[PDB]
Amino acid sequence: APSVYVCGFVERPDAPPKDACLHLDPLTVKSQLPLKKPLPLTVEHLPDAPVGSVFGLYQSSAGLFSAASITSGDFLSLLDSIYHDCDIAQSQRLPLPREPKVEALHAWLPSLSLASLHPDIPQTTADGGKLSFFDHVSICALGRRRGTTAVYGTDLAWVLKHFSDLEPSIAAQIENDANAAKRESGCPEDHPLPLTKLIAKAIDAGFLRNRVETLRQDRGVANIPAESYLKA
Amino acid sequence: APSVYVCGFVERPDAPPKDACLHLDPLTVKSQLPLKKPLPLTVEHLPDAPVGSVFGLYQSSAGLFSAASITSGDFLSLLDSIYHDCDIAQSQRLPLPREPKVEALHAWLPSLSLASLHPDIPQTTADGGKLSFFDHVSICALGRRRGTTAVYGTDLAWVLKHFSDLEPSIAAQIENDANAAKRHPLPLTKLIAKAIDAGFLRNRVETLRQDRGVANIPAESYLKA
Amino acid sequence: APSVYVCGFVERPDAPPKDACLHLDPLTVKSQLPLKKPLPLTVEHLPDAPVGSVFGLYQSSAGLFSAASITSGDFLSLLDSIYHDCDIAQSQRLPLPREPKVEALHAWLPSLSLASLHPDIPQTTADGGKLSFFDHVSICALGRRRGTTAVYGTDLAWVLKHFSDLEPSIAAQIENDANAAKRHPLPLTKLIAKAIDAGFLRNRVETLRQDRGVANIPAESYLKA
Amino acid sequence: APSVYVCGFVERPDAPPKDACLHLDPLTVKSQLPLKKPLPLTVEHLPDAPVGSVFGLYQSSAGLFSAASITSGDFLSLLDSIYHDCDIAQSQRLPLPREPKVEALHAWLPSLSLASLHPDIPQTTADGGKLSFFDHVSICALGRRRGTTAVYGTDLAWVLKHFSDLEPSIAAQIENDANAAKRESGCPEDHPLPLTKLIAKAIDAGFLRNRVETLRQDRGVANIPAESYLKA
Repeated sequence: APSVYVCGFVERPDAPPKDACLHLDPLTVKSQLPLKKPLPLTVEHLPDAPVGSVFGLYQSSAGLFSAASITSGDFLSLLDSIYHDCDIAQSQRLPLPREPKVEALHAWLPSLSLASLHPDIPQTTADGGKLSFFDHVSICALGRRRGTTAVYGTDLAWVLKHFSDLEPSIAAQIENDANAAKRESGCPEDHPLPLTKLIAKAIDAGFLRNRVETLRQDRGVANIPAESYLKA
Repeated sequence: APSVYVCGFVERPDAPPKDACLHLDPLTVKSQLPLKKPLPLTVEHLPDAPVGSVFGLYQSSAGLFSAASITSGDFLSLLDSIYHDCDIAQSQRLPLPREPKVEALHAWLPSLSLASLHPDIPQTTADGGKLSFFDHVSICALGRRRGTTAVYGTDLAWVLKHFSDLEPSIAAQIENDANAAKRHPLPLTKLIAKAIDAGFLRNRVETLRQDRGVANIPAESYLKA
Repeated sequence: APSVYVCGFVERPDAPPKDACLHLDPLTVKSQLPLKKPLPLTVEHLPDAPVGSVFGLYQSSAGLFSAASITSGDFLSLLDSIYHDCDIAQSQRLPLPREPKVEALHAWLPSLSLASLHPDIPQTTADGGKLSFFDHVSICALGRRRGTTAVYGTDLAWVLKHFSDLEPSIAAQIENDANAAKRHPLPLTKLIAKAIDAGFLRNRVETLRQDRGVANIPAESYLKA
Repeated sequence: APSVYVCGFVERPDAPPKDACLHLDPLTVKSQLPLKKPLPLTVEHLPDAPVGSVFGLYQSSAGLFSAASITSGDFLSLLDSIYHDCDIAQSQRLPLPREPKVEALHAWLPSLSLASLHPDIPQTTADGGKLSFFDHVSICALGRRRGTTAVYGTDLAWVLKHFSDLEPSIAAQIENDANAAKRESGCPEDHPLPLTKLIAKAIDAGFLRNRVETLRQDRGVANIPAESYLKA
């Protein structure tokens, strides 16, 4: 029962996209405030591809930060299989110990994507701020917002070190929401895993012009160390 | 359930290699000659991913041409599944009549790859040529050779038209080897990994573009690039 | 007319390569496994110079061992001719009972060479190993691998003794595959050319010496070096 | 009916071997004087391997020089076959036009060897000089006397240029003994060619320690140009 940790910024201001839809109203953000209830961690925005859970989102002079964990046994073993059948997972940008499941995560699903729904149609303004509801964070081939590139690890301590622009105050407390959430029960065999839906999602990621060069800028924007397990 | 045809040039002299091992020797070419028995059609070179069979290879003033057919029911239904879940497959570059299985093939495994078995040490420069054994052609993300951009379809007539520079003489006869010939689940995990690798290639889409231009296939085709 | 046995190590871990392609992968090793059908025994790798057949290959704490047999009458009489015209064959390094055909083999084609067919592009690192197909073993002037110095003889019992470090378990069983198995002119011009090439090698004799020392064969053997 | 030319020194004083047998008494030499009758040109001292004829031997401040020609049609075509089946013949030390038959000669039979018989037993002294009879010159893998390395060509003009230590007086006249001998009739199918005997002779040439390094010194000793068709 060993689990991975997914961390990174789902949205950064110093990495603002030209699209205004992506813009998140900091008002709705601080409205959803802390840990009401965790958020579903899915693979490529697939509701049938839940692999873990987001146990907190936080703000920084850098941007919104998301901390989650992958607890899907059948998915954790998939990254295992996938690893020795993927030259891209195996080879490393920079020499580092052989880390199966995580090196696969970095080749398969590099970025983070925060999706929100909107009661849309009835429109709102939480006495200052337009309504939206955080429903899930997904691991993807490339998030829409820049600097969304993640980091995978066995311990937040090490996983959070990569983000030097992360106010120690957040990191200090975030290390606790992890132990706190560790009370979660057990939910194996929840949806095998849409291998077919996942392959399709992997196919879409074959037609991304300048993706590796964009994942480069993302690790730099997140100011993550150039000696990371990332592939770009 | 019917079968799909894969056609295209595995090697085009008009679109050369930058290195030496990716060169073909007319020696081995006229050596392998027409058909011996069918040739295994695999996916990303996976011996356990056989989806059809190559029923002939031919020469042209333009290059080497490969004609194959996909008959694996389990794979034919996979391009089915895959299609309503693949935005790149669903969306067309130009307006053309929707084509599930085919649209998927072009986004998933667009190119062709000709693999040959070679000796450890120079074994038989049969002073008629260098030695190599053609063992299979695979459908992949992007061939290492150029003009490799393949064409998928239901009927060869239409499938073979996409090739201008191809001589009618071969196409006319090739349409017969098909009727003549008419006489491993699929390690999805291994296939995904192969698809992951494709996610880390530089200029793939832009390279697939130059390929359909070099292989002389119209813009009005089902090439996702 | 009888047949001659060729034995020796085609590869010895205790006597390593200076390069990468001359490495063997235990993967392909346990893949090819015992026998499938006999293996063609050729001369200097000439497909048109088949003189016998390899009836088994085995592993040892010391390396890979090859057991073959020569049965070509036209070649058996050639070592006959060749002997009374080859001063190097006639003259022995140490006093031993005259042996025409054999003395010739040791001066003409002393070493063993294991050739394998490899894919054009990485084809099947069967995640159990790298892919290679053993197509034949050839007798040559001086193998590219070390400890390759082979041993020729009339009876395996004696032929297999020359190998100290070889386990009795394999030799005992190998003597049976021989009885079990017991159930192209010869392009002299191409052979001469091959012999000419051997005339232009640096340290051949001195290299063949280190080979019999590394393959653990006695000084009291029929090795011309 | 195109023929090759074999030239070089069969014996040089500046390249004297330690063996005294090899020593040729200059007295018997000038005794055999010029062109009595040509000498048989054989392959590896094989009486059954006649491939041409020696049409003159000459002396120099350098040493005894031998000029011969290969007229064996069935042997001339053998060097042809042999050529494209011999990587050593094909490859060149230094880039030069593709010359089949001759490039094969240089890889197969580099040196020259002058053999003489001796009435031996009755002993003689041609009023100054011990009796010996020149019976043939053979082309071999390596002659016993140093600097015996030959040169093959279609015209003596070019073939003789290689030996700058060759008194023009000799060369000038030697170019004539060639036209003179060109009266010789025709003797095809004289002895197929002991392919078996030739292979054996080729096998012996596999156990020559430091042969390529000795063929080097020979081209230097003969002061032949380093841009020659020779292989060493």
